Amino acid sequence: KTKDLREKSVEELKALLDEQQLNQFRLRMAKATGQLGKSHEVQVARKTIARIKTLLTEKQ
Amino acid sequence: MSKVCQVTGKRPVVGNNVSHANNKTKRRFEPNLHHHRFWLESEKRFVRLRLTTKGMRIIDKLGIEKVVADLRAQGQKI
Amino acid sequence: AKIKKGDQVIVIAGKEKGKQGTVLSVSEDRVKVEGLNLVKKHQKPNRVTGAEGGIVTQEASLHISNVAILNATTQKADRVGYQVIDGVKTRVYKSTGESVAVA
Amino acid sequence: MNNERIYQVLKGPVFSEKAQVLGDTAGVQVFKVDINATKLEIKKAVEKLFGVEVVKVNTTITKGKTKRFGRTLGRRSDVKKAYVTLKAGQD
Amino acid sequence: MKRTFQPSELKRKRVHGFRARMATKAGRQVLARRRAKGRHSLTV
RNA sequence: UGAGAAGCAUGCUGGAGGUAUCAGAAGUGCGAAUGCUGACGUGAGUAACGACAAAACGGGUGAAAAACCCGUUCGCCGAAAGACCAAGGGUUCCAGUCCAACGUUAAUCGGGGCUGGGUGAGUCGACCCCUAAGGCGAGGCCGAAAGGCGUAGUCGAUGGGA
RNA sequence: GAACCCACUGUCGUUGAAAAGCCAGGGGAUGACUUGUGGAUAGGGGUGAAAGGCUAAUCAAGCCUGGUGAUAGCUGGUUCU
RNA sequence: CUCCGGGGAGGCGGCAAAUAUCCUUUGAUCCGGAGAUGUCUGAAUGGGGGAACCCACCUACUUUAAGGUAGGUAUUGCAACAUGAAUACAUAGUGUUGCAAGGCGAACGAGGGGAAGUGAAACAUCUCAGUACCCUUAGGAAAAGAAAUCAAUUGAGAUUCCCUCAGUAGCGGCGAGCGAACGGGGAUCAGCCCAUUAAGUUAUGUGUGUUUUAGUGGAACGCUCUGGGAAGUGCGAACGUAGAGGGUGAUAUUCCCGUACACGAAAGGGCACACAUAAUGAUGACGAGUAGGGCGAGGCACGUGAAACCUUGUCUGAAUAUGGGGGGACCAUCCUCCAAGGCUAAAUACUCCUGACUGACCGAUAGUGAACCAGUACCGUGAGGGAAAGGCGAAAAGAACCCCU
Ligand SMILES: NCCC[C@H](N)CC(=O)NCCC[C@H](N)CC(=O)NCCC[C@H](N)CC(=O)N[C@@H]1[C@H](O)[C@@H](OC(N)=O)[C@@H](CO)O[C@H]1NC1=N[C@@H]2C(=O)NC[C@@H](O)[C@H]2N1
Repeated sequence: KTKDLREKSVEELKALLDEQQLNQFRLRMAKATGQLGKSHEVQVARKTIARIKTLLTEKQ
Repeated sequence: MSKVCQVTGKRPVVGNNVSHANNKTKRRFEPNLHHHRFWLESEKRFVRLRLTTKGMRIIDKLGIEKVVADLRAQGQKI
Repeated sequence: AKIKKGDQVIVIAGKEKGKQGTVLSVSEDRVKVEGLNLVKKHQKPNRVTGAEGGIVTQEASLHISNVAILNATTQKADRVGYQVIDGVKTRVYKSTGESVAVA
Repeated sequence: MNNERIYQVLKGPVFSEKAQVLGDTAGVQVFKVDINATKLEIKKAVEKLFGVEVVKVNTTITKGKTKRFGRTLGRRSDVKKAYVTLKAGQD
Repeated sequence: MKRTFQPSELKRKRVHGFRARMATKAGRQVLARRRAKGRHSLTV
């Protein structure tokens, strides 16, 4: 999804990063409680945060 | 920070004591070092140097100002 | 040469020599062919998942050098070469030169 | 105290008899937290991400166990636990 | 009866510790030898 | 079979290498060196089972109970064989489960194996402020080099500070 | 005269419970006393109310690594026909 | 994690199977190049400290509470600027900014110090030996180097390395031992300057050539017998610029990976040559406290010897081209060179590491201490010492189920 990410602005990317970090926390809590059956969700959130930070470094 | 002549660079050197039975033991030869104050007229002050008597003879032959300039050129604080 | 998952091969070495079938998987230099090289596995019951055990028959892998691609036209073992027909690399039978039938 | 650190402070709830009794009787939440988290950070994270009021936080660190598995020895990491007391009846 | 080893962690570290070894050139040579030999633990 | 170091044939085991002849090169031959490494004997089912404070019975569980649990008796310590702190150790703490090895016997028991829990501080201690002995030490003095000593300082509790 | 610090006598122990002890007696016990913590002195050196004592179960010259495969007119051993 | 290139059907690293969620022809896993991120300790550099910890200060932005983000704050040396005592001018001292250095690591190089065991059948001169070891400091090499050199028909012609000369001439309690040179044959070859200043070297940029970091294609075998299995037997066939090697159920040129050969690069790196600009060479202009001498030592194969020559701790001390040094005491004559100022490639020394290939080298008590989770377990306060331990089967097809316990 890096091609879709690259078509956005720095300010949009920072909001996306905040949303993804909150979502990662929620996924971690759900897994810890045991309500989550899909761990690829947390893997995708982790990789998405990494991609957003890479794109921010590239764009700034 | 050593026994080194500021003018000539002389320093202790190693050698042997040789007895009448030709036993050899290590020794050192030390330079005739001492401190001496020299009037520097261009700078209106005494400069204190650690030097040998041979360095004193060199200063006698060449003048204090030339020797001081040479030491400064070699990079000494005089 | 190359042998892929969907191909139709014939066994040229081992106890299954002469038999033919469709390959199920390729991994490293071992290949599994449907219905060939069967072993009997004595399976103990799996306590957590129930699954009362028994003697089951499954396939065992053969070395890839022991199978040959089957030529549909001649029903004979053949070798695989490469040719750039038009602008794409394709597999071809060495004996005849025609392209390899797709699964 | 920024959002990135707030989202990292808390790790998960603790499931045990002591934690369950504390929650059922005294209204206390037991959390696993970052080894470097402070009491102020834990309080801010809890109030932000759960919308409750915190009166005080108690923390404790349990050193990891060294155990032999197979022929090789190993050690588990240290765990820090937070006992978060909530105001009146909440959560 | 009293034996020779009477442990004290502070004395152990101040006599044989990393900074004690680094404080002198001979201690640094000790560290170099242990690194060259490949010791898993350099100091006490 | 030959005078010998040895050779040849073949039964059984074993499951993939071996090698004529003639030359060529040697980590080329072991019984001893109180030789070196590993394995196994004799002594011999012999000595010993680690404070001479001491045990007895009923019931339980268990494949099995002198040693575990419950109960009823007996005995020993009580300026320590009781209760704490520092140092030192590091999970030995608690619960469930197991008994091969560990426990100088057996063990259902354990400081043993496995699994899961457990250490909550403004007031206790440390950290922190302060310094002793002593250590290090900008410049500095001294020394072939490495280095020695030392000023201003800076550390250092076994002591002072809610 | 207890604690505490010592070690004069005897039995036992000597492949010990212990590479210096137990037991029964014994000496000092407000002093040149005993003791915790942390420091200083390093090998022909230190320290010693002095025994060549002690300096990590090692002391008429500690331990470790190098010179080093020291040298040994001495002892032992030296392999099939 | 991103981009560029390769590749084309599987993949989510190993012990280590299974399991789930899954990813992937809208091109995954994987391979090469270039970027992004990169906690704490450690030269460790904001202060401290028992390494991986404790405590800070100053700017700018941000927040309302008790915080966050980014940057700066070590020492020494040099340069510039500012400030500034005794003390009048100054100097010392102080501060800021900029630049540089420190630490680690095989061997080889250069320099500063420097043993004893041993041999002499004892031992002191001597030997061991400028060895072991300690210390300082470079480079891809270093050092040396262009005659104040040898030679002795008046000839050679800068350094360095190899073979001879030769165990010769000599030195030596004339013992034990130490041990040249001249000349000849080779390797490599190269000279250039002292103030308008050379050869050369180092940087940056440009151009050209080559090399290197992924990869693609790559020939040709059937029947029969034994056998669990054929690559082995028997009978015929094909390729070869490919019969190197490895694997496949026993021994394969023709089954697989490969081999000979022919191709291949977005992007990056190395080297060589040519120009451009810097900078260096290069504080030095023919060499005075120098040559020589007295005293004490050291180096020369050369131990004070008939002892020349080189270095100097101490005391002295010229002439200066009608001049000076050497030719092994010394004198005369002849011959030869020009010290007291510099730079310079190759032939030479080595292997921590990278790629390819090789062995009348070892095959688990061998070969590295270590084929295996080894500098580990274990021992020691510490420096330090230091092991043992490889093999089911082609494939787990690793023994469902029954019986004793
Ligand atoms: N920091 C140092 C302090 C120095 C101090 N001031 C002492 C001093 O000033 N000078 C010391 C001498 C230094 C010299 N280099 C030593 C030397 O060269 N010896 C030579 C030894 C030769 C040989 N190996 C043994 C030998 O034959 N020996 C003899 C003799 O046995 C000895 O008698 C003793 N020995 O008992 C002495 C008579 O007494 O004569 C010796 N023979 C000789 N002696 C003379 C001499 O020296 N020169 C001139 C000539 O005459 C020499 N021949």
